[PDB]
Amino acid sequence: MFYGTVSSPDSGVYEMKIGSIIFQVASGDITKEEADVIVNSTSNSFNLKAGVSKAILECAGQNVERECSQQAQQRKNDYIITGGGFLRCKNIIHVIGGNDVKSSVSSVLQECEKKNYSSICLPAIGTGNAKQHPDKVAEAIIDAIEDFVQKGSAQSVKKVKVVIFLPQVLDVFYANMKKREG
Ligand SMILES: CNC(=O)Nc1cccc(-c2ccnc(C)n2)c1
Ligand SMILES: [Cl-]
Ligand SMILES: [Cl-]
Repeated sequence: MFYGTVSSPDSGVYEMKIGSIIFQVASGDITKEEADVIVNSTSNSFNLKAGVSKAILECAGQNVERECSQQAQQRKNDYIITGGGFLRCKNIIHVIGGNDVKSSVSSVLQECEKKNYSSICLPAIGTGNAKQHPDKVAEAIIDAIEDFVQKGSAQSVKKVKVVIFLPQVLDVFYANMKKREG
């Protein structure tokens, strides 16, 4: 009831509509992207510096690292929202890589509607240090977006892009898109 056709608008980029949202995947360095929100896949202490989290915390800078540790000591958080630091975004949302990926993406979408944001960029959450399987992660990310659209919750959010470090993981996302296509 929601899926459009899969195509390639630019070299190495693949896209399809999911209701009112354009869903895109590409390989590359997420720290070079511009979006209202960039997502970090981190540990339950919000201080992982390995895999994509290393690059995100290094490029964001020490004020963002300090925001993370300040919030982590205040309460038990499922995820935290910080400034963008020196990344090209308005906020970073730091999710726990080992948590249920569908739940994490649903939370990101809801927080972006609360701020009237239009664009999101995320990694293949959980496929690094957490060692969740890439097929299960792709299925969960796309299921979260489908549920958000089905409930009529997409109003401000218009574009969700997954920028993936390993080309072999991109291939798994593309196959999942083709399974769903209208
Ligand atoms: C959430 N997925 C990952 O963390 N995946 C993953 C796997 C292997 C390496 C990297 C990575 C990314 C940027 N910088 C560096 C030094 N390493 C990322
Ligand atoms: Cl991870
Ligand atoms: Cl990734």
